[PDB]
Amino acid sequence: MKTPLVTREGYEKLKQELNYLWREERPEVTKKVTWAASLGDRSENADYQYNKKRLREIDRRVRYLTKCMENLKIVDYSPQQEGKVFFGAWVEIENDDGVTHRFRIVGYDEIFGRKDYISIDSPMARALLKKEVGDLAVVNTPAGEASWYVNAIEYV
Repeated sequence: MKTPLVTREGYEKLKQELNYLWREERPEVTKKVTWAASLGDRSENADYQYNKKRLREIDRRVRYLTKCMENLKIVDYSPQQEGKVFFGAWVEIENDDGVTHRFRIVGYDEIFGRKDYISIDSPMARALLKKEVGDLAVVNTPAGEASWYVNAIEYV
């Protein structure tokens, strides 16, 4: 349920974050918690407490990111082996009443609505994983029963 593969692009980000976190926001957060204490009482002060949390949360991701950088795996792959869906592949799919929605498959670690918003350890990513330019893919979930048609695969 935890997958190491990560795009080259996505890698740059993870690095970027740890950078922004340790060099740019840790300074900001620690600085406020400072004044907070100088300013007064611990409980009634909401900013002393809020900032303590964001700093606990901040150093937390700092920890996670750091380890995922070393254990993550990059998938530098271009158009040569194409046709089949597997990774970093922008896929288009169809619904009978007309539901059309795009998506490229990339890892959960760093996915946001920015580059591609589908993780590989995901149902759709599983069904659609390796299927030709026009197969009939299925997906199941609690109330979710679903049929989809693979339209086009674009790797760029």
